[PDB]
This record gives sequence, C-alpha cells and structure tokens, in this order.
Amino acid sequence: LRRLLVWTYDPKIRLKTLAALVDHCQGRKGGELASAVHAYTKTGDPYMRSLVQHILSLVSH
Amino acid sequence: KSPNVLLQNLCCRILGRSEADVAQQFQYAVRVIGSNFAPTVERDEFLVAEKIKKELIRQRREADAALFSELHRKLHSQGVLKNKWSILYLLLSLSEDPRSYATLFAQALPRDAHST
Amino acid sequence: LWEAALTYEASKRRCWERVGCPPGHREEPYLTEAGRDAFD
Amino acid sequence: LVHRILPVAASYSAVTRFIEEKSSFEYGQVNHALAAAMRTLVKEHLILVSQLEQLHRQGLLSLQKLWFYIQPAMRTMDILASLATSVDKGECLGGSTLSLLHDRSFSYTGDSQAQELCLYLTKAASAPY
Amino acid sequence: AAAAAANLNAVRETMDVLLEISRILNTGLDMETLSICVRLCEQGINPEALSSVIKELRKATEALK
Amino acid sequence: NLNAVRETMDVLLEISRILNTGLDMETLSICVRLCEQGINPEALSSVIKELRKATEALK
Amino acid sequence: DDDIAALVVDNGSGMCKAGFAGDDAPRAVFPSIVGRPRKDSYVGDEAQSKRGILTLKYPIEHGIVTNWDDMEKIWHHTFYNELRVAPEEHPVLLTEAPLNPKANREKMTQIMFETFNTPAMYVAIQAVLSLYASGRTTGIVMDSGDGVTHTVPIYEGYALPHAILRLDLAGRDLTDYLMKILTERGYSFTTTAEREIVRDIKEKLCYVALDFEQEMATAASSSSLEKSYELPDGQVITIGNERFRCPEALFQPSFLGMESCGIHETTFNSIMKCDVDIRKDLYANTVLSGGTTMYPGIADRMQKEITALAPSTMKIKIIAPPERKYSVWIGGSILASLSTFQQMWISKQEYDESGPSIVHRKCF
Amino acid sequence: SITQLFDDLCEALLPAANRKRAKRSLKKVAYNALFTNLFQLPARNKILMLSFDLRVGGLGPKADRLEELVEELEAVGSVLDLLVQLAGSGPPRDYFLNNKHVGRNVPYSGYDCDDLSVFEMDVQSLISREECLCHSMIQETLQVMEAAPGTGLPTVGL
Amino acid sequence: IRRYTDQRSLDRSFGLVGQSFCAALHQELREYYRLLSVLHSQL
Repeated sequence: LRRLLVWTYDPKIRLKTLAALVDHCQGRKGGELASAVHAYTKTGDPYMRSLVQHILSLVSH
Repeated sequence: KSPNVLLQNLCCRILGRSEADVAQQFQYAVRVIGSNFAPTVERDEFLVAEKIKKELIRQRREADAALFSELHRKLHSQGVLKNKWSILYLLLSLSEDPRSYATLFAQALPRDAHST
Repeated sequence: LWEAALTYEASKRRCWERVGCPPGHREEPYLTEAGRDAFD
Repeated sequence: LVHRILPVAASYSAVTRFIEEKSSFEYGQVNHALAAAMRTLVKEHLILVSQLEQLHRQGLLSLQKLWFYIQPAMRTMDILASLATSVDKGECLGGSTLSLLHDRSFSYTGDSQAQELCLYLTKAASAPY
Repeated sequence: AAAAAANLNAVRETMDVLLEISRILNTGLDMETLSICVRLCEQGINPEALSSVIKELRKATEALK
Repeated sequence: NLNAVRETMDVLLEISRILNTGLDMETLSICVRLCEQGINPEALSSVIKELRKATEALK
Repeated sequence: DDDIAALVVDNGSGMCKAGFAGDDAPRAVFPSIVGRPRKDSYVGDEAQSKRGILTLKYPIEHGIVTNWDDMEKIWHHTFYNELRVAPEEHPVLLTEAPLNPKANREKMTQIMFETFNTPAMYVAIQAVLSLYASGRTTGIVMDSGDGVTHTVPIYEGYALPHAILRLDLAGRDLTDYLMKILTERGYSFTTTAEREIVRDIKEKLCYVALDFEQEMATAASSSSLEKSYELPDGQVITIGNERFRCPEALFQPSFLGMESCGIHETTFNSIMKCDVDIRKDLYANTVLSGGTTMYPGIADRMQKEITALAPSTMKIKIIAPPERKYSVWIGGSILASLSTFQQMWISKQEYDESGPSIVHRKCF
Repeated sequence: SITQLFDDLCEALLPAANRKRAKRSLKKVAYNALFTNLFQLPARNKILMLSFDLRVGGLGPKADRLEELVEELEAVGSVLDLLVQLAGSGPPRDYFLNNKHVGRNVPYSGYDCDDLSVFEMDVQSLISREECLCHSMIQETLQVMEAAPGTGLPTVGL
Repeated sequence: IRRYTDQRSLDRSFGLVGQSFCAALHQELREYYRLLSVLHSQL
C-alpha cells in the first residue's frame, strides 16, 4: 500500500507523543509528575491532546 | 415476511398499543436495529450454554441448569435450527429472576484480529 | 404465516416402530369401522 | 512526459517537511492545527497511488493513464506548497498566518478547487485561535 | 404430503423445548413474542440489538401503561 | 402562505430524489398540482409507468 | 384507421355538439333550434335568423327529448350538414341527461338505425360520463347545466339509482326568472334579443354570493356589486342590487316561488339516502359539474356548503375542476377511447336478433 | 381541467424532435390505465420501513437525512404517497470518520484498520466506474469501425 | 492551449476572471487526454 503506509500513518502519532512522555518522566512520583503532564496536553493537534487527556484522567485518580 | 414490518410486530407485541398509535418507538427501533442486522461477534454456542450454567449456579438454581443440560441435547436431537446461538444469547440477554462480575469472564469473539 | 400455522395440534396414533417422530398416520383401519360408504 | 509529471513530487516533499517542522511546540497552537489539516491531504495522496499500484500489478497501467489520473491532484499540491512557502518565508506564526489565510481565502474566488482548500484550512486554523 | 406436515411438527417440538428454556429462566416474554424473535434471527440480526429494544420497551409499557 | 409553499416545494424535491422516483422538478410540479385536485396517488403511480413504457415503444 | 374511428354526437339542451373521438374539443357547435315555418330543412343558425316566417320549436328544450319528430329532424341534419360521413364506418356514442328510460332508449335505437344507419352504438348516462372526465369513477355529482339537474351518487362504476335525486332546475327556469325579475324591478323590456344578452350577462358577469348574510351587509352599507356594462349597441344596464337577487334563488328555493329543494338540501338528502358504509368513501371525492361554471363563483358557495354539510370527523375532499363547461363532450371522448368500453358497445346484429329491448340490457 | 393536466404529463415525458400523432395515443395510454384500480397504517411508517433497508445496506447519514426531513415536514401528504409508489424505478473528502487528525479533543479508541480499509473502497467504486465509461466509449465506436459498410448509416438507402 | 492556460494561471495581472477562464480550459483539456488514452490503449 506504498509499502503499507496507509495503515502506518496514525502510528507515529501515539508513539511520537510518548517519545517525550517516556523520556521526560523517569522516577517521578507525586505532583512533579502532575506537573510533568501539564505541558504535553497543550498541543494544537487534537490527537496528542486527547491521548495525554487520557493519561491525565488516570494520574489524577 | 420482511424484517421491517416484523419489528413493528414486536413493537405492537411488547407495548399494548397498535402500530397506528406509536411511531417514535418504531423510529427508535429502526435507529437501534439498523446497521446491526447480523451478529457483530462470532458464535460460541458452547460458551452460551456455559453461561446459562454459570448464571443458574450463580443464582443457586442448580437443578434447572442440569435440566437445561438435557434440553440442549433435545436442541441438538431435533436440529431444525441453524441459529442456536442467536435465540439463546438473546434469552440470556433478557435475563429475569424467577425468585457480580463478567468483566473477567470471557466475552464473545470480537473480530478485532480480523478485517471485518 | 409459518408461526401462525405452527400453533396446531399434532395427531396421536403413535407407532412403536417409529422412533424418529411417531405422531400418527393410521396403521390400516378396520373394514366395518369405516361404514356408511364402505357399506354401499 | 516524465518532466511534465514531475512537479507534484517537488510539491510533495516540501509540503511534508513543513508538517513535521511547524507542528512542534515552538511554533504555536495555530501552526499545529494548520499542519494537522494538511496531513489529511497527504494521506489521500498515499491512498490514490496504492490503487494505481494494484491496477499496475495486474498488467493494467500505462504512462498515459497515470498522467491522466494525476492531473487533478497536482493542482491541490501546488496550492498547498505555495501556502507552505508563504508561511515559512515571512516567519509567520499566530495571527500573522491567519492574516495570510484570510487573504488567500479571498484570493481564490474563480476556482472553488483552491478556495475550498484554503477555507477548510482557515476553519481548521481558527479553532485554536 | 407427509413430509410437509413432518417439518411443521418438527419445529413445534423444538419451539416447545425452547419454550421450556424460556420459562425456566422465566423471562417475561411469551410464545407470541417468541414467534417474532425466532423469525428475526433466521434472517440474521444482532442479539445485543434486539435486547436493547426489549429492555427499553418493557420499561416503556409501564410509563405508558 | 406563499412564503411557506415555496419552501415546502423545495423540501419536497429532496425526498423525491432520495426515494429514487422518476420525477424531476417539472414532473414534480405537474404531480403536486395534480394531487391538489384530489386524485388518489396510488392510481397516478400506474399511469406514469404506462406513459414511460409507451414512450419507449416509439424509440 | 386500424379500426374504424368512433364518433360522438352530444345532443345538448342549449346547443348540439358533434365531432369525432380522438379530439378533446368538438368538431362543430350549432344551436339546437329547429326551424319550422309559421328554412324548411336546415337546423342551426339559418333557422334562427329566419325566425320571422318560421315559428319557434326545440327538439330538446327540457334537457331531455320531449319531441321525437323534431329530434329525428336534428339527427337528420346532423347526418347531412354536420357530418356527411359514411355512417356504416362510424359507431356513434349518444349522450342524454342522467338515467335514460327503457322505452326512450328503445325509440332512440329504433331511429338511430334508420335515420343514421349506425353499425354499432352506445347510449350513456351523463353525470357518470362527466365524472369520468374529472378523473375518478366514484363520487357524488351535482350536474346542473342548461337542461335538467340531478344530484347523482355513483359508486361501483355505475350509479346507484335508489338515491338518485331528480331536481327540476334548468336554464329555461333561469331565463324565465330573469324576465320576471327584470320586468318586476321596473324597466321597459319585453323583447327576446336583450333577454338573451342579459341572460349572458347573468351567466358570466353576475356574482354568485358565498353566503346570504355577508353580501347582504356589504351591499346594505354601500353597494359594492355595482358594475356598468357598455355594449356595441350602447346598452346601459346597472345596479348591484338587481345582480344580488338574480342568483339568490338557489340559496333558499322559495325565493322564486318554485317548490323543489335547493342546492344544500338536495345534496344533503342525496348523500343521506346513499348508504352509510360507502358514504365516506363517496365523500372523499365529491365533484362540481355542469354548465353553470360560465362564471366561476358558484363553486365557492358549493364548497362552503359542502364543508358545512358533513360532520367534522371526516373533512371535505372536493375536486373542483379548473374547467367543466365542456364536461359532457369530454366525458364521451375520454370514455370511448378505452378498449374495455368496447365490450358494452352493442352491434346491429343483436339489435336485430333479440328485438330493440336488448339495448337496455347490454348497454346500461 | 384535470384531464388536461394528463396531457401536460404526456408533454413533459415525451420531448419533441411526425410528432403530432404520438401524443394523442399516449393520451389514450394515460387515460386507459387510470380506471382499472378504481373499478377494483400511517404515511410516515412506510418511510421508516424504507429507511431500515438503507441502514441494512450501510450508508448511515442518508437514512438519518430521510428521517430528518419527514420529521420537519410534519412539524402535501398525498404527494409523498406517490413517491413511495414510484420508488426504485427512476434515475438515482470527509476527514471526520477515519481521520483522527482533525477535531477538538478527538475520541480515543486506539487505532483503526477496519474502516480505513473501507475508505479505499470509497474511491475504488469511483475507479471502477470511470473505467466502465471508457469501456463503453471504445465499444460504441468499434461497433462502427467494424461492420460491413453502411449498415449503421442510412446512406445506402439514398 | 496547453502553454497559454498554464502561463495565465500563474499570471495575476491577467486578473482573477482570467484564472477562472483558465480553470474552465483545464477541465476541458483533461477530457482530451481521455481521448488520447483510449487511442493509447489500442496502439
């Protein structure tokens, strides 16, 4: 599909968001993680915004 | 007959009203049945036999489960039915007490590993 | 239409030799006990 | 004939680099949404060439058919690449590249091929604003 | 014929075993409703979708009773 | 009312297109004026199909 | 053509209409006056213009045939001046007022075979035929023309004759009542030609009031029906108040002095004597018909009285034709085109073999 | 008259290019079929019964629009009663379904591969239609280029 | 025609009514390649 690029277009949108979420956060616990997930939901592309909006529903439980 | 008038017959069966007295419920019916005129999962008639067992033990009505164990044999013995999954799954879906969890119990085969 | 026909009563005159569904089909009536037409 | 078909490739890659560059945090909320509405149109270019490949594998493609297929979508890419070079050249971000979009939407009123393109991109870009 | 009655007998027996299965779960449905629900699934239909209307209509025959 | 019966004429067009009837705008106007007299429409459904058959009989 | 063309001759009370089926408009229209000396074989305008040595005589004057010799004469002048066609190559449909009697029908076919020599024929009821032109074959029809009037209920494709109500009202009564009111209100007038002209004025220009009360109050405050008419000869006729009393006589029938029911009473009694089970089916298409559409304003009073008539549990569904002046002619022309109508069409052979009375049986 | 509107029905459905004898025969055809039915449930319920088969065949928003218009036309009864009787004998991107790149706080469902595959079929029907045109343009003309001479032209009849 | 309708569609001093005229010409020229393709397959 041009070597399957149709299915691999919505991939590298979750993975690229978590490229920074899984590098910035290492050993964090407490509110410094809730301050480490408060600038990665601030994006204009609603994909990453809704993905980190889904992570933040978990962490603020 | 045809399915669309058959659903109207269902709407006149459960409601006491006739078909020229209600049209919003038939509109809601064409909304919900529509694009779901077939099972969205794969059939597992064995598991839905096991779910009536798992239900009747859960109620501790354990004698009627062993009665169902013979009625299911009668189902196989006659064999006028090629959709034994649909009605029995539906009967289990409409479950009412003669008088917990299923989030860990297994569900029907969803076809998320196959292009539908 | 099919379910409407379904609501009927099925016959007796069961047979021993039918094990696969013996409702009834009359194992040859008696000669006198069909009278008023057999008579003439 | 290959020369005549070549402009859409140069009007593809320049578009694709701009999508990566102006979607990160340092170019602001509007540039992300602009690039997120251009990536949708990149996707359909991939869509078309895959079906043309399926026809080609069955011994059913020539250069004439392919050229005739690609003529409408070359115009889209031309408009998109002109917008992307305009956004980059002025160092535009925020409302300076909604002024540009406001102007470009008014510019095309004899087309409806390029007007709907820019208008969809303006509707997408004014949502963060 | 005889095979034209044997089939109509052969589905009555199954419908009554199904009716026994229907009454030992003691769903509030009866034979006339059951005659629709059997006919719908021979043409194919999603049981999760028919359960939705029936679970709506049984609580709608009490707000309009 | 003259405002309303132009808008209802326009909405009446779409449901004649998506129901896949043979009517276009002109035949829709003829048929709405014909039903306004009081004719039963189930009768009109046959004369329109018989006209469309015998039209093809010439060509 | 591929079969011989049907012909229609419509012998109407005011005028005779002949022509060929295959057309919607008639081929020739003559007056029905037959000149008889006080020409000597000519039926039409020339007899009417030579009416100073010819006495007056009409073959159809009531709305039905009340002079048979005279009808054979207009039938003979129909065959020679209006047609001069080969008669054995033309089956003819005649039309008379609603419900032809059997003996009248026997006399009709008896002279139709000798004066004309028809190969096959048809004889027809009028109001059903006019309904067939309005696009239905069930309904209740108030047919009031220049001849006789009937409120005919018809269901099952042929009229129900037990509830058919014959009502004495005609153009004859109209012209006589016009003479009565025009000489009664005070004016010097006895002549026949202005009587015809003022009758045309009442037919076209005069207003049929929607109700009595509203138009009474409008004219009583300041007469708004007033209109002047300026002829080529210089006729001057005016007042609104005389124009308001002229068609007033059908709202309440005892206004003239006649005894027969008015429009609302006749149509109510006709729809009452027709069965309840088909009443609402009949009322879903009730029709307006008759020559009185020369001014389209009697239809308004009709549809107001019909919506006042029936209960509010089934509303009015009245078909008001945007033309019904040529109603009887178009009735014949639409009827004779059909292939199934040919099976009620009787030949000359049966008329010779079982007497003339079978034309009552096969054609009815 | 009402029988005159039936002549205008014959006028619209037969254009002009003889053409004075066909229209009276078609007028006969218009009259002869109207009276055979006359010798021998609500209205919007049938609309729902026809929206159902749409939803069975996919194509959701069309059924959602058909139900949208009769809901506001009840918020002319005899003319839709003609359309349900004339049905099925006449002539007949978007980036918010399987593109999750646009929206505001787009729904989270993981990914897609099972409607994105029927997003190529949406174009595949067009690609299969615009090749059938060129199959039916090469055929109509190879029916002219190959024949014995003058059997498609009446010039041999001159 | 191929040269002219491309040059005046990047010319803006030819006006925005001229770009619309050129837009019509573009739709017509695409139908000419349908003809050339049907010819091309038969070669």
